[PDB]
Amino acid sequence: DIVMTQSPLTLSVTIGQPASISCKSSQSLLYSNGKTYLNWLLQRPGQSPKRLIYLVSKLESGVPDRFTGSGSGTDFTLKISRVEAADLGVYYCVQGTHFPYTFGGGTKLEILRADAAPTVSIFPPSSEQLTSGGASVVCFLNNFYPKDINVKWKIDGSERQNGVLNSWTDQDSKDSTYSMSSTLTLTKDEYERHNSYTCEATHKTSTSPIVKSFNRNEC
Amino acid sequence: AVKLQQSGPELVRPGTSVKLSCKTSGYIFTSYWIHWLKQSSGQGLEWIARIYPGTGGTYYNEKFKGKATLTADKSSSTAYMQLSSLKSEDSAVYFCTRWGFTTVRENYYAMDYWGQGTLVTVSSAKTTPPSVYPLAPGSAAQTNSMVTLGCLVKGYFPEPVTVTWNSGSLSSGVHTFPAVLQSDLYTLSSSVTVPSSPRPSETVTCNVAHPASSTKVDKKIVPRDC
Ligand SMILES: O=C(O)CNC(=O)CCCP(=O)(O)OCc1ccc([N+](=O)[O-])cc1
Repeated sequence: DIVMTQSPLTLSVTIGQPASISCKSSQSLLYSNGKTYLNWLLQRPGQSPKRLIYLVSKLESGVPDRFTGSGSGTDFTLKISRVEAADLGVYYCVQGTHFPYTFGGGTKLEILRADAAPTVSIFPPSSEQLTSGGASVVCFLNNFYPKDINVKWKIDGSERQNGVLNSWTDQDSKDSTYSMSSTLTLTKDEYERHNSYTCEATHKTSTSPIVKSFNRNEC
Repeated sequence: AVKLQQSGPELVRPGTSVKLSCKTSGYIFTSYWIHWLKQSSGQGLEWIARIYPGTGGTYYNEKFKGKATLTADKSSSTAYMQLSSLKSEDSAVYFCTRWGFTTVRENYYAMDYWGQGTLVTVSSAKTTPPSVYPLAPGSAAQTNSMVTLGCLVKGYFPEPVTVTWNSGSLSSGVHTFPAVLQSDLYTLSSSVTVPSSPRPSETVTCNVAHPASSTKVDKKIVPRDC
């Protein structure tokens, strides 16, 4: 029971700027004792949730003076004055005034950082894999910002071939870059017919520089 | 030092049952309530139940009444939660925590401590061990200053796999990318950037362990001899 509604769904903040997550509730959260049981949780990438503010405005031991708990009636607000890289996470609000304690849907914070070019690394299929009749050429693109980057696979001087699969990581809450791994998986046949394989990376737009490549046979 | 340790990744066939565990240490077990949470996709963060080990008194969120059951073992300081008649809807990550709330009257909050979590996958599909492939560079040399190595854990089910380098004795610089479900089968990879000082000479081993299939694979990343 009780519906907690959070907004925005996600939000980008340039380190140094403030942010305001909102949490509206479906009922009043004031208890007989005149207490309002509303807490704010964090949960950084790869960790469990952690309590930040209890009783609407009470900072927990360790929480920075930059966080501010507030609200009244059914409207609640968490304010961050100066956003630091370490505040990356998915903030949640929990009402404890009515038995079935309920949470908000979380608001994902994204640290807006200055542009940064990646470090490409391409790897030829392992001989071990080739004996099973498949071939996955891997290219690791890491330590970059913004997120969405364009990776191009040019087999034997031409376009793509035999479908690519991509995967990014969470922003580093220490620095604020990303990392992606692009895997080109061809069958043994197709691999054994072409010899030059390249991995280009277009920083958002333009003609793709930042190229790494190897040559089959001559390896 | 307060520590809450949870059970490992469970893979269960529908309709059956599992029992998770939360082992406490560092604090006085029976003097605090232990809460259990569900973090599912879509659904997302639901409060399940709580237990006071001292008196053995429980409280259940109406929505999970008859699905979950809590208990505690005083001697071992371990709390358990049991999930009956599992369904696809039950697959998620469950947490246990020493929330720290007292009573409406004390209105005091002891520092919360959370367990790491337990991935529970309700499925009928057969388990499939991963295929580890050691990926080494070549040509006119690759990664000049720092060299990046890699490991490709291909075609397994279900998640998770636990990739590590030199058994944890190589922690700084590792990158692990999310597994992406392709043909009802996962694939993930990881990189490790080590200076060139220890690449040619000095061993590097990618160790992947697949809990759901009691499997362990050690791949010594070797250079190219051609
Ligand atoms: O139980 C009731 O009937 C009376 N109301 C209360 O006791 C208020 C409880 C305050 P609080 O400790 O915030 O309880 C809600 C609450 C409990 C656990 C949690 N969690 O993340 O584990 C998040 C929220």
